[PDB]
Amino acid sequence: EVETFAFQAEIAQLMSLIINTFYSNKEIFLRELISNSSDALDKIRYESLTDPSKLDSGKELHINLIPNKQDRTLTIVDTGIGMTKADLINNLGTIAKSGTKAFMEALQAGADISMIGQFGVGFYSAYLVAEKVTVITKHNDDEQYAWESSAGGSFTVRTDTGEPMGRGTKVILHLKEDQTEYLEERRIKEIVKKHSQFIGYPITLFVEK
Ligand SMILES: NC(=O)c1ccc2c(c1)CCCO2
Repeated sequence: EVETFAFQAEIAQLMSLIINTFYSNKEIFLRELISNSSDALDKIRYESLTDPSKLDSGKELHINLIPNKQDRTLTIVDTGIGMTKADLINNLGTIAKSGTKAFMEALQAGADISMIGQFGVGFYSAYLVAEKVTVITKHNDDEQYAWESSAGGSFTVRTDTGEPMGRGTKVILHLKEDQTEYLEERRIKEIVKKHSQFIGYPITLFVEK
């Protein structure tokens, strides 16, 4: 059973801007997703200090980067706090509305797209390089869900029947045809070293084949 939702108009406008604006420095998408993963890992780690059972779904706190040239996907996996169905449908878009407005005014005042993370909407930088984004997520308090959007104003949510994750978030970037450089090991290593060198969780870059 697949549910289809409309983005809020302001979020649809942000995604169109990200997709349509000429902006060569696309590699910052990875910094934003890794930073999002680090934030999610901070949250479950802090919650586990007063409720150790919150780690019954997985003790390991890490980030995995998985390229797949056959599928042309780059997957960012973390074992963070995960995301509820209400997060996917309502809560994140509510917070994103005010950050999008602030980001919009900042851009007209001279800011650039690489500053997107300062406004809490860095996730949408994924559409700098991805024609479609699939998000698999599991929060301790909810079921495992699959969120998906190719932009165009709508997204879907379904219960995920795939491999159980235990806890966390998997962001699957279906890359645009001219953005396959982000499947190369040397390119990903360069970006992580440049932008994410002090993340306080192990980042493992998987090797292809
Ligand atoms: N607004 C945000 O910062 C955000 C983050 C993650 C995320 C979404 C939105 C949409 C659902 C899938 O995952």
